[PDB]
Amino acid sequence: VNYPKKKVMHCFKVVQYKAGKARLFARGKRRYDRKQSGYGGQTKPVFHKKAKTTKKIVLKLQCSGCKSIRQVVLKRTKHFELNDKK
Amino acid sequence: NHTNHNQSSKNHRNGIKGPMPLHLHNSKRGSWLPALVNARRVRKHNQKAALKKRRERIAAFAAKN
Amino acid sequence: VHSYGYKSGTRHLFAKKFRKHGAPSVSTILTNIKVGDYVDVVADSAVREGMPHKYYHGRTGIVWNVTPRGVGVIINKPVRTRTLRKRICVRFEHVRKSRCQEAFKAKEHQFQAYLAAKKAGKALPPLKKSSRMGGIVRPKNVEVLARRV
Amino acid sequence: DLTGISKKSRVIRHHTYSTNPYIKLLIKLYKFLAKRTSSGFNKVVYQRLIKSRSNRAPISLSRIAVVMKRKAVFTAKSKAAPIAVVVGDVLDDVRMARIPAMRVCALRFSKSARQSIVAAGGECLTFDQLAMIAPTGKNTYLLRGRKSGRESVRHFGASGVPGSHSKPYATNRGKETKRGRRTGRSYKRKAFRHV
Amino acid sequence: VKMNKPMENMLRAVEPYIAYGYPSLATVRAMVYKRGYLKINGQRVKITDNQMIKDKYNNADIVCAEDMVNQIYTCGKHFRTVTHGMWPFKLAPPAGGMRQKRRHFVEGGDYGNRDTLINRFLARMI
RNA sequence: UCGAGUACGACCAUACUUGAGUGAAAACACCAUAUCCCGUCCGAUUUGUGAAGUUAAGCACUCAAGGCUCAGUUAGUACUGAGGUCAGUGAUGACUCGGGAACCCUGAGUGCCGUACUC
RNA sequence: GCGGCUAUCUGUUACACGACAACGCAGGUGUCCUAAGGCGAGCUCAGUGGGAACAAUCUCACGUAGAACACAAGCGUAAAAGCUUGCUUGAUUAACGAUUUCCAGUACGAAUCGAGACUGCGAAAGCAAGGCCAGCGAUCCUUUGCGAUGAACAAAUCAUACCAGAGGUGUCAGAAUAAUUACCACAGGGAUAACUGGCUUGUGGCGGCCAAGCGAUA
RNA sequence: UCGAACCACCUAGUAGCUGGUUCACAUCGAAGUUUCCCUCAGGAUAGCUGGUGCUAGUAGAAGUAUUGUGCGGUAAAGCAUGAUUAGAGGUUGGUGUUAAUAUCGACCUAUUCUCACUUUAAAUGUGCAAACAAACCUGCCUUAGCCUGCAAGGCCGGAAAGAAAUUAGAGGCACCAAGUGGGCCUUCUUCGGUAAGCGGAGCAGGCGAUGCGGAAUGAACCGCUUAGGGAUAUGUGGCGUCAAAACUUAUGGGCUCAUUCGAUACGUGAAAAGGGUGUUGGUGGAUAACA
RNA sequence: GUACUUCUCUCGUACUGAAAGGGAGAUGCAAUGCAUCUGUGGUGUGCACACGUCAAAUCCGUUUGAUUUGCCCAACACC
Ligand SMILES: [Mg+2]
Ligand SMILES: [Mg+2]
Ligand SMILES: [Mg+2]
Ligand SMILES: [Mg+2]
Ligand SMILES: [Mg+2]
Ligand SMILES: [Mg+2]
Ligand SMILES: [Mg+2]
Ligand SMILES: [Mg+2]
Ligand SMILES: [Mg+2]
Ligand SMILES: [Mg+2]
Ligand SMILES: [Mg+2]
Ligand SMILES: [Mg+2]
Ligand SMILES: [Mg+2]
Ligand SMILES: [Mg+2]
Ligand SMILES: [Mg+2]
Ligand SMILES: [Mg+2]
Repeated sequence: VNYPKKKVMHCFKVVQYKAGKARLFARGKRRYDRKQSGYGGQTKPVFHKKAKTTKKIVLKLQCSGCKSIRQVVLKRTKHFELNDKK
Repeated sequence: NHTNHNQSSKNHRNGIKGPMPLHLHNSKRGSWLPALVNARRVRKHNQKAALKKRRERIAAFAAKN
Repeated sequence: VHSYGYKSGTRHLFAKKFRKHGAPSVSTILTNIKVGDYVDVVADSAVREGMPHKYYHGRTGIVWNVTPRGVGVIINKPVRTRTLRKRICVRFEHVRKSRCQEAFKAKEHQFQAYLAAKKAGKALPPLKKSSRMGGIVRPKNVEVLARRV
Repeated sequence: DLTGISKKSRVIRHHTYSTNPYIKLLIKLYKFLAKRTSSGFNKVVYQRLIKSRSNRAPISLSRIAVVMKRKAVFTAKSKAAPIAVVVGDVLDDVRMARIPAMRVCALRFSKSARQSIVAAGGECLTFDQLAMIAPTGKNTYLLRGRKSGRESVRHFGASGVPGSHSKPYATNRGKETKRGRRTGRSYKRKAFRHV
Repeated sequence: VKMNKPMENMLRAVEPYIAYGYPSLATVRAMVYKRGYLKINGQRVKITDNQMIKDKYNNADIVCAEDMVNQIYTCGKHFRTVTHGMWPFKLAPPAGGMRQKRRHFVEGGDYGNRDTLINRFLARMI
């Protein structure tokens, strides 16, 4: 699918949310560092079977007015470009 | 094994209870607001009237008794 | 149980009738509904935006809600051992003002107006006559019957 | 002889499962009266005695005062003060400071409800003492007392069904307010639904 | 039972089970006198005296037993009252027997409508 | 000036569409024109603007066919709910107690009304 | 056992309300679109019947959809819902309020009626909170957005919390997964095969009348 | 004792699996279905059911009709979307011919044949409503709607009665808790299969869970459904003996001889055409002569 | 074992929020103030009310007003 680089808003810069930092010191990973530490098995399950190949698109409508990023979420599209209507 | 047999006779043992009448759960709620926001304010006045109508009663029923 | 969508097994049900297609009436747009009257929820196609589920098609019931362009209708649904007063939300074109009471709307309108005429009224104009009794009937053509082959 | 009439039989509670020897006296008193009289009261006050202990809900003096004030506002203003009969038992009410001089007839009274009456100016009766005053129960205002709001009746329900403001059976009050009772935990028990 | 339009269709639908007809005067009181029971206070109380009748019906018109008959023999004005005030007539199986019970009265069996021939059928049952 | 005339319509073919006939006043209609808003690649369409004119189309009125509507059949037929220790054949067939068609063909007729104006 | 389908969609099954099953039949789905969304206007499609330097297209007829509508199919639509153009982002926030379908009347998913903004397209009435109806995902965790706590106090980070989303569980109401056993063991099962008893009468093999004629029959 | 010894212990290991589970009577009394589950030998959830109830309850009653009033597209029907196609002969291709000719397809026609797609086209169904506020004569208040009053909502008093049958075997909820979640047969119809005592369904009835009476015999069929007895009378089925009943009916009308007659349904089906020059019946058509 | 027991704890009379935290009487005048008792309507025992009604006689079955207890439904207020 295509999507415009610019959307006018009356209530604007598009970034296509792609986060995933995966911090250390996250409470669920500190637990994990503690919980899967040492002996025992791989002490937690892990998604092995296949997946939904197509991924849903969060889209962050960051207003050019300084602050307060919005987030819209599109549908599941394989190819996503911000070509903006050539 | 889908059967649907004996089911219509199970639904008619304890009976297929009739529906509740309209004076049951007639909550005009989730309906169209500009109606119920007016059918609200008119209930407030009609309650100030219901309270007021009992005020003269007792006071008429006192002196006139 | 491969398909059970919101519009399943409904070819002939939502299909318009023969030689009567297209836009809805101007009567059905100029109807007048209140909270309380009865309506036949006859889902017509050719509007395709606001049709109820199949089940609520031959069904008639109170209007508990009249939004700007959606009539809210309660409908009795015999689920398994009890009936639910379902609360459907459809548009006006899927709705008729249900006759289902003209049977006594028009009865007690003239029935009382003559019971009053029979009780007090002004006078008692004689009404419909008796139906089933005897009679020395005079025939007008004799006949018999044996066979025709 | 096909009937279908198999389940139309209602459970009426013919007798009492109480073993209190002072209520089997009131019951024999109010079988005599409830049977060999044309009293509508005595009929009604008899089924309420043989009734159980959870079904004879107590009325507080507050409830008795207010409803006896709603009677005494429309009377001859000098006719008589009817007797507030409750077939449960009367409990004091620290939310009612001033109590009128009202006659009450209960199977029981709190020690603080009997003194609150007698201090007020009224006299609390019994049922062997009301069979002497209006045994037919003329001028008696019969009362139940609220049995809703009882903690038993507000667990009745499912509490996970839309439109079910019942209380789940949970010792830990901060145990079950998570997923299923939150709008942001993939579904929130719909607080309203037309039934 | 009356033979209104609503009623006689309730007979149409259950004819394999019922066997009806039109009762002679002689068979209406034979029912009421030999087999007539009333609904006194929810009980099947035999009609032993006219005093049992007026206490049960009370309806200013129904005094004696030949009076219940005239309310039943004609469609009457008190017919939903005289009949509903009575218990269904628990009867004996007809002496001499029934020809069949599975086939209509016109096809050699015996059920459905037998116009005025149910007297020859109730006589053997009263 | 009287029936209808336009424009608004409600039922939506009895109203449709065919070959014509018919149009007496008005009134629609085509009609004149790019002198403006206008947008037409086009004065076609529409949209500025009026009357040399014309019933040529259009349109309503007439007959007069498919189709459509009403009925007479078709037909108590097909089919059907119920009932047989019915009959055979495991083919439906009749019966009894009821419901009861359709296509067809012979017909009937081929719109109706409702608000304002105008005469 | 391989083989193939559990989550879903249309027709059919399916019996004139609804419901209704089969490794039941036929097909589709896990997408694709900044337009294939929205709106207004203009127009009328498939086909055909004839016509013009070039030679298709401009011609006008007649054209109830025989086309188109992102796709499966079915409904549906003709001064459109299709075609062309215009101007646009309502495909957004939605205080989400209610409801429908599945239903246990629980989710979810998809829909329907709304309300509040802010809006777009329209002269306007109205139309639009996607492209109708298949196209999708819980707890925990990670993650971003959004603007109270860390409990002796104070400050800044850091973490957490509330809130709304995303990363996903296709076994699709969501364990983190390869064999082989004839050396096998156990619990049981005729719920279930080989076996055995039947049943199935078409297969495989036997027979009848009638023979174009073969040779009307030796 | 060995595809992991033996002893003791954890250990009374776990078992959705198998077996068993101890008195009586009384009162009632089912289910094999819904959805969800690494679920399909099990659970959970509804339904079914019991107990305890609460409550003003001839009503907010009904597996029923009537009356109106909607709905539908199956049966039958009929062949436009399709057919399916050859039979009568005549624009478009190739071709066998001597601008003259066909030839088969496409077509062209009047048709035709018999089918799924067609139509408010059934029966059976099903949704609703039907008497004390559903109509009136009135009057409130905020007026939301729309430019005082209509209409609207929440109300209301004055007034209202019936000249939709029946049962009217009492309505309404509520709580607690089992068991069941392997059904099978059958009627009607009907999907799949060569077929079935087959698999999958819809409807109702059953059996299960249930005897009794009789179809010799049978879970299911036919009657009837069930406290302990007596009598009277029937049901289904019968009346020659077994075997109660025509002690072999005063039986009446015909039929029937059968070298395996025939004789109670559903048992499974008993016998399929075919003929005759056979015994009894009926219709078409001669002679007034059959041999 | 029985008898006694201040003290405390426990459950609950108050709920809610993730948390900091907060925290429910009604009516009239007001948009906080002052007297400071069911909160509203509806369905609604019993009794008192008058209302007549075959009613042996007159006490009760009929009923209509009053208050309506419990209960339920609707929508106020308040936390
Ligand atoms: Mg409380
Ligand atoms: Mg017999
Ligand atoms: Mg599509
Ligand atoms: Mg398509
Ligand atoms: Mg649209
Ligand atoms: Mg669903
Ligand atoms: Mg949702
Ligand atoms: Mg979608
Ligand atoms: Mg749209
Ligand atoms: Mg057919
Ligand atoms: Mg019904
Ligand atoms: Mg039996
Ligand atoms: Mg036998
Ligand atoms: Mg005997
Ligand atoms: Mg003989
Ligand atoms: Mg009241």
